[PDB]
Amino acid sequence: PLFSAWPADIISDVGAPPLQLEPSFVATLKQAEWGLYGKNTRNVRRNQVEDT
Amino acid sequence: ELQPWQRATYDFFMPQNLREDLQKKQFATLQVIPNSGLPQLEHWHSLVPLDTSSCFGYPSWVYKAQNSRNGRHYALRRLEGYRLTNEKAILNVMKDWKKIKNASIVTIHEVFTTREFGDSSLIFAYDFHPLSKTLQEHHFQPYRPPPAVPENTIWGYICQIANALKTIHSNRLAARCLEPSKIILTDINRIRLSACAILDVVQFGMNSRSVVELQQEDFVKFGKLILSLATGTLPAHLNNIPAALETLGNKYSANLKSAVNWLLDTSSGETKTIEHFMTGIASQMTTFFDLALQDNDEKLFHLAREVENGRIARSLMKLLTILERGDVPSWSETGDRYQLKLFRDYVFHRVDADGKPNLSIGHMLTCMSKLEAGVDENILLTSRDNETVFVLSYRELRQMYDRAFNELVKAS
Amino acid sequence: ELQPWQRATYDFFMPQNLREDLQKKQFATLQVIPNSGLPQLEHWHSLVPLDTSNRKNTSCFGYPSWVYKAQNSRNGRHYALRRLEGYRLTNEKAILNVMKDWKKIKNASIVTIHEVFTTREFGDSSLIFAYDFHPLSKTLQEHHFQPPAVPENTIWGYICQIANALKTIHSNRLAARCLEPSKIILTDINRIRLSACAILDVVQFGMNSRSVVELQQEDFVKFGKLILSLATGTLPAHLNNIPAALETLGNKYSANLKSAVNWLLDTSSGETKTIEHFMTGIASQMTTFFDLALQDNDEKLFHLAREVENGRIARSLMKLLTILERGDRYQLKLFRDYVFHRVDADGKPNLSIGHMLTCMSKLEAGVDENILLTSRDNETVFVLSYRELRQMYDRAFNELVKA
Ligand SMILES: Nc1ncnc2c1ncn2[C@@H]1O[C@H](COP(=O)(O)OP(=O)(O)OP(=O)(O)O)[C@@H](O)[C@H]1O
Ligand SMILES: Nc1ncnc2c1ncn2[C@@H]1O[C@H](COP(=O)(O)OP(=O)(O)OP(=O)(O)O)[C@@H](O)[C@H]1O
Ligand SMILES: [Mg+2]
Ligand SMILES: [Mg+2]
Repeated sequence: PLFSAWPADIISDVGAPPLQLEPSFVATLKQAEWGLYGKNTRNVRRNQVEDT
Repeated sequence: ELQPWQRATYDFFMPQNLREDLQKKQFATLQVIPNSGLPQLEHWHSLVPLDTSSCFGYPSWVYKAQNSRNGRHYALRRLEGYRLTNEKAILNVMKDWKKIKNASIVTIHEVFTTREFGDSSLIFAYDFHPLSKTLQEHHFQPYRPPPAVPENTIWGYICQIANALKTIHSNRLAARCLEPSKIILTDINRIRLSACAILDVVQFGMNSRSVVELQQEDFVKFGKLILSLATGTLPAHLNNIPAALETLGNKYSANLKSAVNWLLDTSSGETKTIEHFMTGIASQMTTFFDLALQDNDEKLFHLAREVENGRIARSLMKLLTILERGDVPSWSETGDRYQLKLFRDYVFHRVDADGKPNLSIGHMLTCMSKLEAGVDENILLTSRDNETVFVLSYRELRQMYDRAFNELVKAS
Repeated sequence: ELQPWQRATYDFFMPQNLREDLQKKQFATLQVIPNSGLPQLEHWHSLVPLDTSNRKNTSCFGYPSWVYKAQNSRNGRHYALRRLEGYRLTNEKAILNVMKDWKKIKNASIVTIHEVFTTREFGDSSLIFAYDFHPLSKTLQEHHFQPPAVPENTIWGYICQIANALKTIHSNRLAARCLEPSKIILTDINRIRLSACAILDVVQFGMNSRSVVELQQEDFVKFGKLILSLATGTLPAHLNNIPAALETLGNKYSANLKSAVNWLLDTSSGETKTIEHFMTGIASQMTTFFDLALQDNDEKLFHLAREVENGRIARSLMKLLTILERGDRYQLKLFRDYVFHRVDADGKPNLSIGHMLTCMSKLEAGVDENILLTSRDNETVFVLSYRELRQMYDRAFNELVKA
């Protein structure tokens, strides 16, 4: 078994549009010159799969 | 059973068949024998025999060999027991055929005599085409009888040979060998004349026929080759040309019968020219021009994806080099790098709603591609604590990623 | 003078710099615009304009037209969307009948047309044609008429490809209606594709009463004018004096080219012109360009063979990243440090790519060769074979898979 071997039967999604966030939520974030940061309010597991 | 938006793991990668064909050919090229009795010629080494088991006047062998100047692999055809009597036989022919560069002719690089095999031998150095098989091996090898060559395949053959004859005849030469055994399939439907220079050398100064006469005979041989393929009969077995022509007339279009007949017909008062023959097959030629370009596009598609796999690979290496170093102190966990760690978690440490880990290769490739490109798309990176979140564009991330790496380069 | 086409160098379809070209086209495909005003359509998103200059021009279609790179949401692929602005489709039969004809068409010299649909999502009535996307394409107009003599060979190459398009189009009882320089795109070196095929068929669906054969005769004249424009450097609209342009061509180029162009322009012969007859007259050129296409095939295959292992290398690095630092494991961490966190005697970081490749290759293979993994503080050390290491990583991965 080569190390490069990955399981064949794993499915990915490719069509989805980019993440759109609720404008209310973006207000929560505190702008910095490189981006936005703030407190996570949403009920999503860390790095969870998002269905756009 | 798969939705158009969903991909299996390997769909992101090169299809298995193509991968395997390339790997097999890579293997055939690299094959060596560490201690054969076979000699090294001054510029050629690692000779490897290719003969599984006619056209020339001598017993012949074919070896894969590696040139010592450039490290490339070539095919060396050896004629056994050939004695140098006139150097012009070797030199003039080599000078002429070294000019020839054509997709449908196996290129000749060199012609030379050698004593290194323990006899006098004549060697022709050719492009090497791994895992090639001759048309004879492919169409006439029994068991069961071999299947009917489709007409489309035959027009493909005719066009590729016409291409060869156009270049050969324009340089005031003749393709002298047009046997199935001396034409090779280097790929699906891709044929190449493989024995071109040889007849010129062996018959040098003994032949009394003109260039134009040899050129006329090329057309007859061309016809007999097609006739052999159409009816499944070896050229040696072609005793009755008209009977073969009628068989062809029953199995194939009138257009094909007409093409073959023009090639065989020596009775007209007309000098046959490759120009006139091409004029008669313009439609077929246009079709094959199209298919060649389409195949180019297909190869380019896969090439573009594998070059991008390479870029991704180099990027993943840069990532591993940057993240989680033993280290200023904590450099890896602070500043720019901290977001990069969070990015890595976003790309490679995904989880389902159920908390189950997600191993979708599609997400990983796309993210690394977008990072490399510096896309103007925003993503949400969450702290390990899960209290804090960051919103960044891939463009911003690339700036950070490049800076982190350049710092390491500076440290040198 | 068969010499101009007989002369053409073997690299005629080969890019000057394949590495840079691929990289540029890769970047162009992923480009998006942070704050375009552009809408998302039901099956389309990430629209990106390709029109260099935002000017309303309606020359071939009679309406302002825009081109967007967009990404289809049904399949994850990128397409080129031609939008006719302010166009209201009045007959739905137009799309169905025209598409029935053109969906069959697959040709190396024609940009494939996939779909035609109306939309109000741009804030007006708009008609959208979805095409294959060809990154960093430029029109013959942009390329040859944007302020030197086009070489005869380039011209014969164009002629052979356009003849290729016309063979397929006419055989399917259709007509290329748009043969303007602005509607032929260079998708690669000396490689042209008709980019507007379905559109006139739809826009004029009820109105045009000319026969199929009639529209085809006009293809030849338009074809002739394209060649004449390129030969003499004057745009087709300015081509007021055809005989005067022909003599110019006759002075700068071979008699064969003048002859071919003349046949294309001649409506006086009383003969119905056929693409079959035209191909017959340029058979020699076609054979040359067939050879050149095949040589490029060999060039591409060469590079493909050299790049074939990249996927394998990439997936290996990915598993490493997938397994480590999620939150035996210690040896694994040390291996990564051994491969990627090398340091010089001076303590300075070593970035030798060779070390990384050799190590990942040996890991991949599970070689028996033993290595020494030490914490930087020398207190703890391990002596392991790559075979043992691969066993460890794979066990970790299989744990992850179980889910
Ligand atoms: N330029 C080349 N590159 C790679 N392989 C080649 C090349 N030329 C010939 N070969 C291979 O060498 C093998 C032997 O070819 P050769 O023509 O000598 O044998 P043959 O045709 O079987 O002999 P006979 O004519 O007696 O039947 C073939 O399988 C062929 O594919
Ligand atoms: N299938 C395609 N894939 C990628 N780019 C394309 C495609 N078709 C056209 N383009 C590009 O879109 C740009 C705009 O083309 P288009 O023909 O709409 O405008 P134009 O020719 O510059 O002006 P006009 O609309 O007046 O003719 C061109 O640079 C062209 O290369
Ligand atoms: Mg042999
Ligand atoms: Mg436009």
